[PDB]
Amino acid sequence: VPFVEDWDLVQTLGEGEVQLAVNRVTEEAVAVKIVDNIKKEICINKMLNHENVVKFYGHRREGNIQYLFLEYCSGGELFDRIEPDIGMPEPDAQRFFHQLMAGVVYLHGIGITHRDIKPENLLLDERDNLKISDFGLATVFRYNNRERLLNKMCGTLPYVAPELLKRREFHAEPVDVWSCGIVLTAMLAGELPWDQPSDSCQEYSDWKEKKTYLNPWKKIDSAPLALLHKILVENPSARITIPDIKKDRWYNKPLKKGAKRPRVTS
Ligand SMILES: COC(=O)Cc1ccc2c(c1)NC(=O)c1ccc(-c3cncn3C)cc1N2
Repeated sequence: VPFVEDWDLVQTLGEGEVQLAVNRVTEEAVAVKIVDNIKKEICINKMLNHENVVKFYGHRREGNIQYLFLEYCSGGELFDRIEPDIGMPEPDAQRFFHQLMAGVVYLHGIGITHRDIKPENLLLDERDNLKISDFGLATVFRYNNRERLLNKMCGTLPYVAPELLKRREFHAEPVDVWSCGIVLTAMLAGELPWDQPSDSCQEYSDWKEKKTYLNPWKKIDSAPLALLHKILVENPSARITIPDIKKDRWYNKPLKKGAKRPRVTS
């Protein structure tokens, strides 16, 4: 069928750059990442197949410029669903957190750590389904069933686990669990608890001193706050694992009604 391989770039999604591409014949919308770390991003993306992970369709190398064809998420970033200093309704945050856990369980199960979980990297499709995005900082932490301890410092300071700043080596999975707890905090309070998780940071000191009468903790209900108390644990070996997050009382609390299906009366 002619012209089916032709895509028109209609708008910038990010600044290399990301463009929204529309098929000339079928009008299918895809996201194209234009990159002038890249070899590893394509390699990790070729391993991914999950409903809460941005799908990789393929790539083209036109000289030195790499084109990555990715699943288009029309709802944009989770970041823009968070009202500053307020957050979002607790049932919405719970549903987003469930979808985030399913995606992170999937990645860890195939031995991949994202290493930069934050709301800017959590995209929403047309039905508000969360998708983990950008594998440019991602790495393999388990290969041939042998875990590899990490030592590279990466991510975003408000979302990084304290062991990345204090220890030479650290396990990959508790790092991702910690950043999911900062995401949960941001969704429930609409603010980040500290600039970085260090003893020099007063906000982080207050948290370890259990001063939950201060912001952002004062805005959060006791049931999700008890979960955050188990995630935002300084010692990564004492920190709650995802199988145990799935048994938490708030995680399993019925809060949200399903999609508003059309209905008539009489
Ligand atoms: C509220 O805004 C909207 O409704 C439009 C909008 C804005 C930003 C993004 C997207 C859609 N959707 C993507 O699929 C998308 C795809 C890729 C990227 C991206 C950004 N940095 C790396 N990557 C892979 C960003 C995206 N975000």
